[PDB]
Amino acid sequence: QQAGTNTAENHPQLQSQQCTTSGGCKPLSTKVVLDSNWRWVHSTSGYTNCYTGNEWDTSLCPDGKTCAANCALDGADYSGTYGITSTGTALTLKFVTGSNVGSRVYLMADDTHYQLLKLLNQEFTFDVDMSNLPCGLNGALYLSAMDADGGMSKYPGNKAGAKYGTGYCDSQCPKDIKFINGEANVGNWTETGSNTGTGSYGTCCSEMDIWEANNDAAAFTPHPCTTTGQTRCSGDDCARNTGLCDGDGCDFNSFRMGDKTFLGKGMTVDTSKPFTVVTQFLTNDNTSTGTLSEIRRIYIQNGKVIQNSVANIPGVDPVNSITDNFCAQQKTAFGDTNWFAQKGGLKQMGEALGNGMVLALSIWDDHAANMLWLDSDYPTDKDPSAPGVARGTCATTSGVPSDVESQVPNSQVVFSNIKFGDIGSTFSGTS
Ligand SMILES: OC[C@H]1O[C@@H](O[C@H]2[C@H](O)[C@@H](O)[C@H](O)O[C@@H]2CO)[C@H](O)[C@@H](O)[C@@H]1O
Ligand SMILES: *[C@@H]1O[C@H](CO)[C@@H](O)[C@H](O)[C@H]1NC(C)=O
Repeated sequence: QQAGTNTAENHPQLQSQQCTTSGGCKPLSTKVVLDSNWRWVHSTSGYTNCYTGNEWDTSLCPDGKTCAANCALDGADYSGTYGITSTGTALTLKFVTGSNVGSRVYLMADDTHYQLLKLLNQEFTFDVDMSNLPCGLNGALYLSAMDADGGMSKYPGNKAGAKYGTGYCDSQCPKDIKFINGEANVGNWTETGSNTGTGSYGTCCSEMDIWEANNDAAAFTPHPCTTTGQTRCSGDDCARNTGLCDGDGCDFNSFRMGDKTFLGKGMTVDTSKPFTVVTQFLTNDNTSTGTLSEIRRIYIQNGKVIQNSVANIPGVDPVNSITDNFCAQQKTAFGDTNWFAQKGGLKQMGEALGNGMVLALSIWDDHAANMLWLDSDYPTDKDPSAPGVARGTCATTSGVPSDVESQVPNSQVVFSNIKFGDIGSTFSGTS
């Protein structure tokens, strides 16, 4: 896609801190950028849309390469159109704004490069307020193995780059992405909703889901893929789980793992109020060249340090971190296949972390599964009593997008105090 000039692109500031054991924390003047899927796409010579609603203009966009040459991404009114605002250290993402639903932004080092995070033997910390984020919604903070320039160097057809939020990929190999590899994804375009559709290609890469949550339930989940970096897929390579990527991941949700009173309204981690979330990525030898061996989670609320809940499921060791062993045991007890290990488990996840990943923040509803996999019983054809089926207390009729968009459109999530660096250095303790 080309870079449009009808609307200036001014990225909101979102400061983060980089931390070391000896030096403490130092601020970075990072920014955020709206993902390309949400932007206005129009002819490079004017104001005519290349895409409107859920369909492309066949005149401007007869094939992918022609479309990418004729069509430009333009600047965005972050607050006005998309309900995205920043204080400079806290990002608020609103659910419905006019006819817009949800958003996704990326953390930027400067105006043309995403911030590349290398988190092996490191930790990531942030604060979250989910008081106004109910059943059926997801406020997510995650890492994807995207290129720092949004694909510009690899794909001549992409002249927009990270400045316009290009180059998404994730472990679900999504085919709903409009531009992939510098070409419009217009082949066999099929409508899937009022403003969405899918094309013949998907875009896949490894993903680390640090936080997917609402005030009823939370999960953190590595998704390794057999490839390295963003890759366009077609046909069976895009199929979920059986293709290049593990779409299911190895998840840790405290309610699913048998502690129904750990996290939620008025619980140990009280989701009615703000709290801090720490995630540490440990290697077998405590160096940044080692193999990823455990992912640990700590919470802090009202100054109390809260260790992660322990698994309480028959056949699963009572542990509170993600390791390859836990993943194998959980996949058995719950009756799911271990696609995670097939793609290479934590070691393959670590190689992606090592190579650097991009941070995404987003608010969304789920057309396919109604977020029931996060906060309800899932899958809907399994006994609500079997281990691994119940993931929260929300009703099985909740999360219908048409419903939540009418019922709770002013829902929002606030992410703040983003910090990363040496293990044990983004937070402290005392007696
Ligand atoms: O696609 C919805 C959701 O799936 C999540 O995986 C589920 C999987 O679908 C289900 O078969 C299994 O029982 O549980 C896992 C974990 O919830 C996946 O982790 C999500 O990213 C995805 O959005
Ligand atoms: C790595 O650090 C952990 C602290 O989490 C410690 O238990 C362990 O002994 C260290 N291992 C090595 C090889 O130093």
